[PDB]
Amino acid sequence: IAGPLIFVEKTEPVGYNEIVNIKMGDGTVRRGQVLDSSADIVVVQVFEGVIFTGETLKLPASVDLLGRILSGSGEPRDGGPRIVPDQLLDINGAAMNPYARLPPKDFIQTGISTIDGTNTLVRGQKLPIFSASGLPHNEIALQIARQASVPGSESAFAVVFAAMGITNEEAQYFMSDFEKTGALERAVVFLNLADDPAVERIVTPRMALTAAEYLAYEHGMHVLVILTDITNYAEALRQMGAARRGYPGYMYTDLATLYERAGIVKGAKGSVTQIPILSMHPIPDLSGYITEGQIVVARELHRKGIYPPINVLPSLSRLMNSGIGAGKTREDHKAVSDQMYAGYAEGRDLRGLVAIVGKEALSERDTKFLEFADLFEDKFVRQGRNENRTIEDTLEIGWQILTHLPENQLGRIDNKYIQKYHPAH
Amino acid sequence: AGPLIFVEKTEPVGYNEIVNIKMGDGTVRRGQVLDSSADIVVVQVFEGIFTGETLKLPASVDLLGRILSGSGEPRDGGPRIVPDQLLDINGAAMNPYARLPPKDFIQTGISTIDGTNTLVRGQKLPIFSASGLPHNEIALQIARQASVPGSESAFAVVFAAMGITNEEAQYFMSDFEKTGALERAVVFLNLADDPAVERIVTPRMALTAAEYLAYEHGMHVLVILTDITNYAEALRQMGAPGYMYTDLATLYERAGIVKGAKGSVTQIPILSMPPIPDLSGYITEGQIVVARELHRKGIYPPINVLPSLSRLMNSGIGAGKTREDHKAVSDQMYAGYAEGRDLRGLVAIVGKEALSERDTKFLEFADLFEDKFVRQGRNENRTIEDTLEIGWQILTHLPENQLGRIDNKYIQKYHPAHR
Ligand SMILES: Nc1ncnc2c1ncn2[C@@H]1O[C@H](COP(=O)(O)OP(=O)(O)O)[C@@H](O)[C@H]1O
Repeated sequence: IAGPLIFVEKTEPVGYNEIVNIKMGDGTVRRGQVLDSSADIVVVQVFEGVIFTGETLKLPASVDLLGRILSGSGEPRDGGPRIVPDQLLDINGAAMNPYARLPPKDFIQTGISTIDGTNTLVRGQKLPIFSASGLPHNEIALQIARQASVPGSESAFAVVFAAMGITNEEAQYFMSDFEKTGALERAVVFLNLADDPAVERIVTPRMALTAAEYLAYEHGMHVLVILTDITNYAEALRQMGAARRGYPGYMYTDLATLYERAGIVKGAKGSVTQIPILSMHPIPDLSGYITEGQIVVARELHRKGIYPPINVLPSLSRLMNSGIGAGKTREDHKAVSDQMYAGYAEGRDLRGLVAIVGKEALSERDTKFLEFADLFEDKFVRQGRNENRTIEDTLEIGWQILTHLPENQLGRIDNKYIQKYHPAH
Repeated sequence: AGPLIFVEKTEPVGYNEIVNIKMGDGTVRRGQVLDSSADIVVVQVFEGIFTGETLKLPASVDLLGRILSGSGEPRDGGPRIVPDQLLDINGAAMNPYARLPPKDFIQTGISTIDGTNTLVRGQKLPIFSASGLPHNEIALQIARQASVPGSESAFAVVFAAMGITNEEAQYFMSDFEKTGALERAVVFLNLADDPAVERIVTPRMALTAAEYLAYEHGMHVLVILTDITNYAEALRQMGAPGYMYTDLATLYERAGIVKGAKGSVTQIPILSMPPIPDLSGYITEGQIVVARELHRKGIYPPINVLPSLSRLMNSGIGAGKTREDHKAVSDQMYAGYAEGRDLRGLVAIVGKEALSERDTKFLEFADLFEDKFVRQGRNENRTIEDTLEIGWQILTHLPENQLGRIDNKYIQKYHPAHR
C-alpha cells in the first residue's frame, strides 16, 4: 500500500498486516508489515520484539547456475536436480554492494548493427528496448542473448535472461532456443509464467539481478541481464494485496530498486549490464529506467518487413563514447556512426520532400540521400534472425553504403578517415 | 500517381476523379480525388473536366494577432482574410529552407528545457506525453514565454491546435487574449469535430504561415503543434502513396534556418499516448518527456530530464549565447540528479540510515532538483540567468569536491561558496 517492499522466506504461518522482523544478511533486523504472501514467499512492507523474525529470501548461489533453467523462485524447470549452493544470497540486493564508483566503460558486442553501430552498448550500462505489443522485441532480445560478447575481454561473459508473465507456448520456445543453439551453456534462465503466483513474478527480477551480481563480483564476470517485460512486472505490482485502475505510488520507488542494480563492480574485473524490455489501457510511467538512453523498435520498419525493426534516429546510447574507438572497436567508429545518422535523417526527411514536390522534382544530391535512407534500411538495419555481425563487419557495411553519397558530402568524417577507410582509398 | 495536394471545393466531386488544378505557382496539374470533404478536396496529383484552384493561405504580416480556424477562416469574429501572398499549403510554397544546421538559443523560460535540453533555433523538439498530463499547459506557457535574447530579428509564435474541445478552444483564446501574447502570435484552432480534412490542413496552414513569416520577413518562428496524435487519428478515419509515415514526413521536414540566415522555423509537436500509431519519425533532434510519476507527486511542469534530450543543445549554449558555465552546470545537474534517483532505489533496499553521508547528500539533491529546478510556476518566466543561478544554488548542497563535471574556472567564479 505504501512500500518499500522486501521478500521473506515463508518459514512459519504469517497473517496479513502482521508486524514481523526481518533479519538482514548484515545481522541487523528491520521492522515491517506483512503485505501479501504466496505459499513459500512473504512480501513485507518495511519501516525504519518477541514476534516473528523472518529470514530474507535467498538465492542458492553457485557457478552451477549456468546451464540451468529455473522458475521465478529459482526452482529447477529443466528436470535437473535442485541447486547446490555455496552462498545463500539475499535476493533484495541488501547483502552485497558489488557496485563500484566507476562509470560504465568498454564494448559489448550484440551482433546487432543498429545497436553496436550507432547505439553501442557499454559494460555496466542500463539500455532498455523501447517496444510495443505485437513487435518482435523478444526475438531481438534472445538474438542478443545468443550473440553478445565482449571482444578481447579477459573477464568471461554470461547472460541472465529473465522472462516474466509469459505463456507456456513462449516458455517452450525459449527453452528450446536456448538449449539447441548452445546459448544456454553460458546462461542462467529464470522463467515466470503468466500463471505462477503474482508474487513469484515479482521476485523474478531480483533473483536474476542477484545472480548477475554473484557471477560479476565473486567470479569476475561480465554479465548481461535481459528482462522480457517490465510492463508485465508492473501489472503484477498493481495486483498485490489491497490492489480502481492505474498503479501503486511505490511503483516508482520499487522500479528504482531494480535499476539501481547495475554497473561495474568493485575490482573493475566484472560488471552488470541491463537490457530491460519495455512494451507499449493502463498507462505505466517507466521513465526512471531510461537514464542512459534507449533502443527503439519501430512498427514502421516492422511493416516494411524489416527485421530487426530498429529505428536509430530515436534510439540513443548516452555512454557510447566510453565503449567505442581505438583498441575498443576502431577509430572510424564515431565518424561512421555520426555520418550514417546524419545521412539517414536527411534521407528520411527527403521522403517528405518527395511527397510534396514529386520524385522527379528532387535535386541529384537529394536523390542520392533519398536512396541512402533506403540502402540504410535494406542493408544496414535488415539482418537475419541468426546473423551475428562483428562490429568490424558492421562498420564495413556502413562504409559500403556511405559510398553511395557524394564524397564532398561527408561532413562527419575527417579526410583522415576517408583516406584511410573509404572503399575507394 | 505522386504527391497529395489540397484544393478549394468549387463544386461537388466523386472519387478516382480526374481533375485539373491551378497551383499558387500558376502551373496546372492533374490528378484524382482522394477525399471529398465540404470546404476542401484532397487530390492525388499526376507527374510530381473539373477546374479547381489549390487551397492556399492568405499569407500576410497581419496574420499576427489573429485567431484563425485550421481552414484559415477567422474565429475571433475579426474581419476576413487580408491576402498579401496567397501561398500553397503543401510545402512547395517557397522552398525557403537554407540547408544549414540549427544554431542559436530559444529561451522558453522553462528550466527543464532551457537549462537541460536547450531548444535551438531551427530545431524540431517533440514534447512527448500521455493523456491526463498537462502538455497543453506547457505548450501554452512556452507560447507566451518564448523569446530569442540577443537576436536582431523579430520573434513570433504560431500555435496550432488539433481536435480540441470547445472549452479548450475558449481557454486557449482567452489565454492568448488576456496575457498579451496574441500580440505576437498566429493561432490556428481545430475543433474535435469540424470535420477532418480540416484537421489535416491545420499543420500545413500553420507551417506555411510560419515559413511565410520567417522567410519573407526575417523572423524567428516557434511552431507549437498541439497534438500530432489527434492529427494521426483523423488521418486514418479517411481516404483509402502519402501514407502516415510518409505523410508525417511532409510535416517533420518543414523546419530549419531559412535562406538569408536572418530567420528560422522551429517546431514543437506534442505527441501523446495511448490503439495506434508510430510517430518516431518525428524524433530525430531530441524529445522532452512528461512523466506521470512527477505529476502524481504534484510537480509542474512534470518533465523528467534524464530521459529527455536535445541532440542539438551544444549549438544553442555558451559564450555569446547564454553563459559560459551553462554546459558544466547542466551536466553536473544531470549527473547529480541521475545519481540521486538511483539512491532512492538504494534507500528503499538498505534503509535511510544505512546510507553513506555522500550518498545521502546526493539523495537530498534529487529532491532539491525536483522541488526547485523542476517545480516552476505556471506563469513564471525564468531567464536562463535565473535558471543557472538556481542550479548553482542547489549544487551547493553537494560536497564541492564531488563536482567532477565542472572545470575549476567556473567553480571559483560562479559557485556561491565563493562569489
Ligand atoms: N526516455 C523515453 N521515454 C519515452 N519515449 C522515448 C524515450 N526515448 C525515446 N523515446 C521515443 O518515444 C517514442 C514512443 O512514441 P511513439 O509510439 O513513437 O509515438 P506515440 O507514443 O506518440 O504514438 C519511441 O519512438 C521512442 O524513440
